[PDB]
Amino acid sequence: RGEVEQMKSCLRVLSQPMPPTAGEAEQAADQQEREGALELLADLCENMDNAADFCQLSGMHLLVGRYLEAGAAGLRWRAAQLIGTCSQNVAAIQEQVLGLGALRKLLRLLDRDACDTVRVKALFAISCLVREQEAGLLQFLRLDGFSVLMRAMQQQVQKLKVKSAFLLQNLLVGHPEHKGTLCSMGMVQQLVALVRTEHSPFHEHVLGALCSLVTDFPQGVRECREPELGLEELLRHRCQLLQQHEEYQEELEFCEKLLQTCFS
Repeated sequence: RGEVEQMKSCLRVLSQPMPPTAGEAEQAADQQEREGALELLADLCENMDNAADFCQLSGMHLLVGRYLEAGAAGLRWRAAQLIGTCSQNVAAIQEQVLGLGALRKLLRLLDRDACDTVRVKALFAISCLVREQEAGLLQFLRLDGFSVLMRAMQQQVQKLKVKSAFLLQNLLVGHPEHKGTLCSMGMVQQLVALVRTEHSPFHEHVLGALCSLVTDFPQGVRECREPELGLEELLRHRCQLLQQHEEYQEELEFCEKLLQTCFS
C-alpha cells in the first residue's frame, strides 16, 4: 500500500513548528509543504479506515488545535475540508471531533473568515458533524449556529448562501423538535426577508425551511400570518412566477403548501 507511511510522513510535516525567523520564500515554501501534506491526507482519508487511523494517530487533535486557526487561509480551508472528509461517513469520528471543540472554531471560520473558501469548507465540516449527531446539533444551537447560517444566507456570495440554506432546510427536516426555538428566534421573519430578495436558486431551500416551520406547528403558522410580514402577497406572486416552469416545481410546491397551510 504505502498509506500508513504517507499518513505518518504528512503528520510529521504538519507537526513541525512554524519556522521562527523566516523570509518570504522560506515562509511560502513551508506553507506549500503543509498544504501538500493536508491534500495527501485528504486523498488517504476518503477511505473510512484511513480516516479512523488518522484519528487514532491524533490527527484531529492537530487540525482542531493548530490548523483551523492557522494564519494562512490555504491551511485553514484544507484543515476544515479534511475534518469534513474524515467525519462525513463515520459516527465515531464525528463524536471525537465534536469532543475536541471543533464546532466553535468552525462556526467562527464560517461567520468571520476573510476567505470565502475557508467559509465554504467550514460549512462543509459543520454539516458533517451536525446532521446525523443529536449532541452536535444541540451544541450547534447553544453556539448560535442558526444565526451564523442566517448571516451566511444574508451575505453576497451565492455558493455559500445556497449551501447554508440547504443545510438549514436539512436540519429542520431531520430535527423538527427545534421548530419552537427557531420560531422564537424570529426565523420566520428572517427567512421571509430572504424570500423578498431577487429570485434565485437558494429561494427553494429558504421556502422549504419555512414549510418545515409551519408543518403541524401552530406557532409557525401564527408567525407566517402576522399582518406586517406580508407573506401571503409574496407567496402568491411567487406562485404565478413559477407555475409554468417545470424546473421550479419544488419551490412552487413549498409556496403552495405554505398558502394551503397558512392562508386557507
